[PDB]
Amino acid sequence: TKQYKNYVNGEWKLSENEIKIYEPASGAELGSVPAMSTEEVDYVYASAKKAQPAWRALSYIERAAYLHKVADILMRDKEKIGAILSKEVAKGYKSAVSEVVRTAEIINYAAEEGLRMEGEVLEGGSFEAASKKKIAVVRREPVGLVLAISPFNYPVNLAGSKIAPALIAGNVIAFKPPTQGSISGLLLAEAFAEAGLPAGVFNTITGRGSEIGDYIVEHQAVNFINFTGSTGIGERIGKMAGMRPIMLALGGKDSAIVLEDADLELTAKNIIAGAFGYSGQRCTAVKRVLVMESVADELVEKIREKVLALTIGNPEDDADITPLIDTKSADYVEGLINDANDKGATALTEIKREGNLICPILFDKVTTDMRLAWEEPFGPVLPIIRVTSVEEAIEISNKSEYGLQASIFTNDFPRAFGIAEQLEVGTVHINNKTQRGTDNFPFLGAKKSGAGIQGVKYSIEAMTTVKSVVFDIK
Amino acid sequence: TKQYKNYVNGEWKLSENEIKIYEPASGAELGSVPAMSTEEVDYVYASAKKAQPAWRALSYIERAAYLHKVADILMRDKEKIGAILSKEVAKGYKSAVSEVVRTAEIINYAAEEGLRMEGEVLEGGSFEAASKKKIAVVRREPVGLVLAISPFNYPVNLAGSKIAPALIAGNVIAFKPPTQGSISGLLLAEAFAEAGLPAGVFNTITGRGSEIGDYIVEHQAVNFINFTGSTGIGERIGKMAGMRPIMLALGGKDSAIVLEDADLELTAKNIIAGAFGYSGQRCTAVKRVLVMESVADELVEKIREKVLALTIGNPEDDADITPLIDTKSADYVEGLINDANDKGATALTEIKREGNLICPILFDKVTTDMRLAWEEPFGPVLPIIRVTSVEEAIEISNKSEYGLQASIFTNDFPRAFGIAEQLEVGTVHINNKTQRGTDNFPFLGAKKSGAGIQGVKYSIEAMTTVKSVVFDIK
Amino acid sequence: TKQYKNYVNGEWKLSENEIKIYEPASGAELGSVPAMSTEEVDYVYASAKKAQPAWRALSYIERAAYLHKVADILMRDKEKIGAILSKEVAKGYKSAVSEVVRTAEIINYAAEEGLRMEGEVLEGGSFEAASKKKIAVVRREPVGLVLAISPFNYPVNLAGSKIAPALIAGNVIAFKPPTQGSISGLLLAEAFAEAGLPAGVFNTITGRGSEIGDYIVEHQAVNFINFTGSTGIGERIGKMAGMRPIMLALGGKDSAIVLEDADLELTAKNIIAGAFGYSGQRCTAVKRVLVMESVADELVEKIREKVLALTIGNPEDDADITPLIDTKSADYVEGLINDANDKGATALTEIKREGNLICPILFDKVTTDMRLAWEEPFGPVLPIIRVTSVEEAIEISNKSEYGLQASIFTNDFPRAFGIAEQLEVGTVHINNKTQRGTDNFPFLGAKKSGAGIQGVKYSIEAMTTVKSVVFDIK
Amino acid sequence: TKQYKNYVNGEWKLSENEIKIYEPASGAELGSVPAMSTEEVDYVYASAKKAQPAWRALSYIERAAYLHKVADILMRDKEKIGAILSKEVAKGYKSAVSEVVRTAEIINYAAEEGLRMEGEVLEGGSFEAASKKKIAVVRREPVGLVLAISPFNYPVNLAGSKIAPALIAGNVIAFKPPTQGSISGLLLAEAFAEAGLPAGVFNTITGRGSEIGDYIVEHQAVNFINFTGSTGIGERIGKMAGMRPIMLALGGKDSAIVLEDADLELTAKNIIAGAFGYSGQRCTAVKRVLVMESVADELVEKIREKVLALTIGNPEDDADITPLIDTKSADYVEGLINDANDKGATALTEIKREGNLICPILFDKVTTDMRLAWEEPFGPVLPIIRVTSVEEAIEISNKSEYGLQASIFTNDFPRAFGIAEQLEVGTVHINNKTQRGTDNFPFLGAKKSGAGIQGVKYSIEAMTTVKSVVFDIK
Ligand SMILES: NC(=O)c1ccc[n+]([C@@H]2O[C@H](COP(=O)([O-])OP(=O)(O)OC[C@H]3O[C@@H](n4cnc5c(N)ncnc54)[C@H](OP(=O)(O)O)[C@@H]3O)[C@@H](O)[C@H]2O)c1
Ligand SMILES: NC(=O)c1ccc[n+]([C@@H]2O[C@H](COP(=O)([O-])OP(=O)(O)OC[C@H]3O[C@@H](n4cnc5c(N)ncnc54)[C@H](OP(=O)(O)O)[C@@H]3O)[C@@H](O)[C@H]2O)c1
Ligand SMILES: NC(=O)c1ccc[n+]([C@@H]2O[C@H](COP(=O)([O-])OP(=O)(O)OC[C@H]3O[C@@H](n4cnc5c(N)ncnc54)[C@H](OP(=O)(O)O)[C@@H]3O)[C@@H](O)[C@H]2O)c1
Repeated sequence: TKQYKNYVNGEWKLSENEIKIYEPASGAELGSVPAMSTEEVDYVYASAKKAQPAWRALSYIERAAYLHKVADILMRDKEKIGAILSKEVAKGYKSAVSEVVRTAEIINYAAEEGLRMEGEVLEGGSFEAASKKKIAVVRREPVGLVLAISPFNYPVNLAGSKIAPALIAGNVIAFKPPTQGSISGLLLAEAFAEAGLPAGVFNTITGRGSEIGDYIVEHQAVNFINFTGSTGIGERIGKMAGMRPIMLALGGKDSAIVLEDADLELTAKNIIAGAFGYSGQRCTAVKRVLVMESVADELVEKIREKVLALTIGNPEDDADITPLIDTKSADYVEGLINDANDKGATALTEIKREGNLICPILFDKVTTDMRLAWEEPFGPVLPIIRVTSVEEAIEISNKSEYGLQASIFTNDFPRAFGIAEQLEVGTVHINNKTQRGTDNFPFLGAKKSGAGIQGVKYSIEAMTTVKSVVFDIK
Repeated sequence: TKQYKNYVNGEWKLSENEIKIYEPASGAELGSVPAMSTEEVDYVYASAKKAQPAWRALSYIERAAYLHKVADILMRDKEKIGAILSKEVAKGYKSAVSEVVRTAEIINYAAEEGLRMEGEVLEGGSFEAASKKKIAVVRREPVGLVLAISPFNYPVNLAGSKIAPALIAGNVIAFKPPTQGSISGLLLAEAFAEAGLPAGVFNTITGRGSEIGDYIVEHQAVNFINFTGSTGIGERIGKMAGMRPIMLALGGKDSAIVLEDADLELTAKNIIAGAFGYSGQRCTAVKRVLVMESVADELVEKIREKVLALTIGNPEDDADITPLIDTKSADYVEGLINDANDKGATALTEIKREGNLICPILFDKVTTDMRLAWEEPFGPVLPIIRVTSVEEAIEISNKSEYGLQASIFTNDFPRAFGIAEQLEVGTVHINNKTQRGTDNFPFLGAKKSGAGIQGVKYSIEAMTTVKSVVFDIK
Repeated sequence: TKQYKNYVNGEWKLSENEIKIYEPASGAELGSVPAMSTEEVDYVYASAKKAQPAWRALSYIERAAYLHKVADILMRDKEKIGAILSKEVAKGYKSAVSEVVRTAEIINYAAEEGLRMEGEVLEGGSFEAASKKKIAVVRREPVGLVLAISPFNYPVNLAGSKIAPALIAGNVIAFKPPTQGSISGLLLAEAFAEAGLPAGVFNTITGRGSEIGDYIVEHQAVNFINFTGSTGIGERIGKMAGMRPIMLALGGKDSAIVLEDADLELTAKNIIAGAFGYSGQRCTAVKRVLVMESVADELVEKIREKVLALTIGNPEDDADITPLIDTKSADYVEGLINDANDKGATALTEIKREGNLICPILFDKVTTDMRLAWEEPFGPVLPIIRVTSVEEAIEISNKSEYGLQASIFTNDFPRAFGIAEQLEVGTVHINNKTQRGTDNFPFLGAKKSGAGIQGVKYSIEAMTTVKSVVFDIK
Repeated sequence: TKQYKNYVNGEWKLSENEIKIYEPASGAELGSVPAMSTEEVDYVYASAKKAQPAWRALSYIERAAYLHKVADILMRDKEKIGAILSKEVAKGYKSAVSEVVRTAEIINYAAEEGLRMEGEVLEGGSFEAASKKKIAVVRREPVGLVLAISPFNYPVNLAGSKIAPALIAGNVIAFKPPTQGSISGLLLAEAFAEAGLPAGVFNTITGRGSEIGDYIVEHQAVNFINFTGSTGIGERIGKMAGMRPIMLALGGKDSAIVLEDADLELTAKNIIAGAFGYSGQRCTAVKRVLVMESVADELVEKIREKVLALTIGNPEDDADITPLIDTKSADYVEGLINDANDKGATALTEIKREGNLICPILFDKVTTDMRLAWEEPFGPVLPIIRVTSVEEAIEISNKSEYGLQASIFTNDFPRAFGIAEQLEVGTVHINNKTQRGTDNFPFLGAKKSGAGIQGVKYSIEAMTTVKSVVFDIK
């Protein structure tokens, strides 16, 4: 078996036990990753903690130089990395190479954003006359050791987005990728190893989350937990963090609200791209259409037609719709599909599953009584919900426990802004599908979708604290 | 004669000579103000300069308290002050009490904005590794003595908007109101006298600009010149400032661009209010309408009708259209009117002048060959210029030497934003008339409309410099 | 008994049950406060949640006006409130009126800071060329309902510091004061009632934390938990918060690091004031002195002498040392004293307790083996720990689980700055005692001393999130 | 003769007439640069104005890529460029290569600082209730065409420091190097040509300032003048700019204030390095020592001794002291030396001139009556002025018409900060010589030393304006 190793204190280490990884589309063995023991996790953390002071003592520009080197290596190796990633998570080849390119971009951008971090000088005389000579010189400091946890759908990009902002600020890292995506995670580690960051500054941890997951999070060496994944795990992490800071990006059931004055063709095009990209396996995917009754029939017909042009098949063929991550997930999606259909929603597409490959399906006239109106599928199934007012759309949208992003399609901008203000989400996109992008923009979820604000500069701010030095001028 | 005095080094001083001021509407004598000599100007400046160190030595909170007190005195005396102001500049009574209230508002806002001025800490390590222990502690400092010069149309407001931002930062002020408005100016000075700011911190200068103007500006005591007035004087101030910092708020020929999808009734209403407020004697007034041909006839008709609803008459009666500030001004407006008429423009309203009271006029079919298409009238005359494309509208708009603000009336917001990027102006108002409005918002002009950025925090920033203290941490 | 009521949805409500409050110094009964039931807590939250949308819909300026009005009432009532406060928490009368004045100040500052909150515009083109016309318009929004919990040592100030930053931003409040201080907290509520903030916008909750404590925190209506108090409770709150945002201000064991070149008289004076203020019942008190051996004897002598000049007695008599909050507390302190003494520490002052009034004690030759070297007493006892190097002082300082603040006394500033960087605390005061002081300055603790950054603007930032609206310019 | 060409609208152009350039140290011909006609200047400007809209239309990221490319070429050719720069301005070889490296750094830093420029969203509701739904979306825009003028002492570095901040923001450039330094300036142009910036975006102008100088500055195509040079020329530019924005970095006579508690060795080392670097031809050089009488003799001795260790000779030999830029300059410097000597100052070094190579001279006991007390020499001559108090030092320091920077040598930092606040300079360095670096730090002069703030981000802000888009949310 092709045995991958964790990167720990500047060395590559195998564990006594291993986890075999297979390609979700083909079933072919891809290799194995170590199933670390708690003692091995202890050594990672002790290694990072010992390296943190010297890493922090370096100048910002030196830390940036290291990150830029990592990003360069990723650019050079985008085809190598994308080829494996594509197979590991059944993501289209081109899309996987793209994920790597975006990872380098984020890493470069963080290096440069974090190198310009500035402090502030506050005046005691702003608050009290007797303190007019007292000033506070406030500078950012790292929180310490960051634990970064990435999800299967972007095992590399959503690791980089946490890692680089943490590192530029002087924090050290322990990176835990998802098990299905742990090889891609270790391929990312290679870049950090080749770049030559000092030993202990960047480290990886592998093993089943269901077995070492609580241990890595509960560990007292961890000063900050930065996680992307399911709402269920994220809730547990919230509790295990206790009073430690956290960044959580979790599930979504993003609504796309369509008013009577919408450009229906632009709406359908965006809805299709956002709903079906990566077979619906995105947190920010359009996951429910709240369309005013009067334009529904026309919009639905455009969606239906565009759904039929989606290619279906294998990762290597760059199909729009690839097989889902695993059996469990495809099973859960099919149950949601059956529930909708059994309850009487109107399927505009054929219901078909072959292995873990579910064919894209559109359900019209979905009601609040159907599971599919609420649950995040993470499969290529889209419900259309007909509404009779914008007030109803807002109510249905906000009734969700999720609040990541929303899309509003209309030609009435000032009104779209007024509706945005009422939507319990992080980001509202006007006349475009929802998306995390562009990476400098804030990325956050309301309610059960998240805690903390991401996007580059916000991640850096999240993973630093402040040191105030106060003195009197003579 | 009721003889007003200047506030100088905490005392009220008369001069050897005086200028009699008369009410523009009734011709009635209002009072007289001193006609200062160059030596008296010298004394104002030497007093201010002497007081500056101790005024800067106060805490921000102490300066803010003085400022809030001034604002409170203004609120208490709004009727007293607005009554005289109304008579001094032929401004509607209610509008004049309104100018005083806005002055108190700007003053209070500036006090609280300026008290929260923060500095920054920069890292040597952001730029070079060898300087990682070097930091720069950067704090704002006043420029010193500010010369504030207000125009006739807002003698009190456009004085407070310069003074309060100047003073909160620790600068000292020498305020020169316009001659026609100097009494109002001196009434404002009373508020500062009663608030009890230390002697020399705030002072006034009176005399004819055409005689002491160059002297007060060229004086080497002055560290900053903040002026609102004609483009003509503004240009001379630019040259006489030499390398000293300046704030110039000059004229405008604000265009109101009307697209085919505009809401015509809203457009007309905003156009009427913006073009005719204070008989068009505002820098930010809507001064030319660039309207798409297809909707022109309809929009023209609406404006015509609303023009007839405008009241005409005296200040005490709160008429919309009051007599112009002076003969010269009315004579200049009549010249533009005749040039447009004699060139073929269609006057939809009756051309009539009685004394200095000119009746509101709407001119249609104004071409680029007419003076009125370009020159700022400072009178109740509106030109309508029909275009056949947005591109044409943009070209014409930008062909002006002025560039204060523009209005865009459309229901296509993203396009409005795209257009706003191309307009050579400081502020673009979408579906609203142009306006200095909301004093916290930036206020600036491109090309011949200004230098520097106003609006509260921007004024504060303009009238402060920075003092950087660099040292190495051990 | 005088039976106080809670302010709930615009009404003053009593509960079935009540808790009787007694003066700690005299034992006299002060009155009673309600002991709310879980259903009454539910009513408070349901009322707040209902009032929130309309409170948010107001303009910043309107919410600020409400806040200023509250602070005005507090200034008017400072003696009435300080009188009771003094009795309820055995705080010197002048100190008590002072806390109320500081509260009004914090409230006004927050109103004015919060009203000026600004959003940002981010460019897609900063990150990717293809997104050059995409922009993000990011504005702050409230989190919703904030649960504010104040401690006994500043029941009113540490309530206002949470309340106003919360309300200015558009959040609603549920304030729970400490039981011993609940009357004072309810007196604060009177001001909010008189100010006339809409019903449900501001509400109080009373009851023993040990009984409704978890219930109020765990309630799903609460969107943010802002707490000051013990580290033990803070930890539990962190766990009960799950993934909801929190602000925790907990214990401290602030060290005062004295170098050989220190100004011993200045040092001694600051050490006395910080250590003994309010009988050592402040989170930020100087709690351990880490003095270089060579200057120890001289410094210790100066402290010893100054301790003897402290007044001991009742609240009404503005004594420096008042009786401790309760018996339990004084018993805890006495156990620390006995442990130090039994272990070999040299008490330079007499050990004496009468009721709950403990006389100020100076322990010299304290070792790391003594409980007093580590545990926060919250009583008038100061240990002196002699070190032989700055490095040692840094080690011992950082060895603590607390990290609120630190003092450094030296004439070598650049070195003091270098030491500050290494100290695991929020704020380092150079040549001054530690202090939350100047409320505009950031206030935070590292390690077990806290979570989140307080200080006005920081609290506002903490209790708001962002809403990003993204669109493409055409 | 090696004929250099100007880079204009993407082409390399010769002029009818040329200027021959000779090496200041050897007298050897170096090459010739064009002597442009007013018409050729007109073509540069028309070219840039035409290229501007399309350069602005690019994304920030694309403009940054071009700049980064330019920086890359400069690094690649640092020896080639430094070799000629060294010869052209008689700057030591390594120092010349060092100037090129610093230019690449500044270009890269500006590229990345500029790409992250963000806008602001202001709320009408902060100022007035009625305007609660109105917001201002404020974004930076370029000013248009920037005229950049560099000085002989850093013909390349002080070109790049103006050019890159201008270009990243979307401005176009016309670069006029100094005549003595025009070759190096054209070498810099080569890197912009090789980077492939579109035609007209970056252009050069060569000719004698005394002949086309006023022309290039008065030209109405120029939207901003960014100049580093003599105070004499800078004053004329101030006037010629009229109301157009400017950045002026002029002369300095930086004082190094030495207190009784100074570390005399560190003080002498810094004084020697700052005063004699590049033979005193630096705006930020230490130009006058204001030393407390009691430590004077000891400091003076240290300086005297360190002055003798300075190498004197040719550029190619990397001598500390090289020949001055020209005869006129060395003649001027000699006159200042003679005045000081004739007036009775104590020369601690021999007075010696061979060609234009003046040996480093230290004059003690300099009195306010000597020209050398006040005039900026731009030669290797240093006056020591003895004082009896810090107040006297401050008075003598501020009595100068220059106020670029100051140095304070002391072991009492809080006092140094109090002294800094009083010094009329832009930057005060504590226990270090004055210097423009690090380049992210602000760089500005008070009084006759400058107008505007430089240092990377400040340069970017100076050369951009704001476009405000106001609208009402529905
Ligand atoms: N388009 C037009 O024909 C027209 C006509 C009238 C007004 N306006 C407009 O009026 C607004 C300001 O009006 P304004 O007539 O009060 O402007 P202004 O005559 O330029 O004067 C504004 C201020 O500058 C002072 N001043 C005059 N000469 C000066 C000098 N040499 N040096 C220093 N200060 C000097 C004035 O004092 P004195 O009052 O003592 O002169 C007054 O306080 C601008 O928008 C301008 O467009 C335009
Ligand atoms: N060094 C010590 O051992 C010691 C002793 C006391 C205080 N302190 C310090 O003083 C500060 C805290 O003062 P404090 O004694 O007032 O502390 P505290 O008991 O933790 O309580 C602070 C606030 O939290 C409330 N609370 C108590 N239990 C709660 C629960 N389960 N859930 C939610 N809220 C709950 C309290 O209400 P109730 O009043 O109803 O309980 C009070 O309002 C910190 O420095 C701590 O270090 C230290
Ligand atoms: N006080 C003194 O007597 C003295 C003497 C030497 C140096 N300095 C110091 O020298 C530094 C500047 O060096 P520098 O000698 O290169 O200064 P400078 O002669 O003022 O020239 C700086 C730049 O200005 C250009 N220039 C000259 N006349 C101009 C005009 N009318 N309009 C526009 N641009 C014009 C120059 O081109 P050309 O090269 O073709 O003219 C040059 O690139 C400052 O620190 C200054 O204080 C002072």
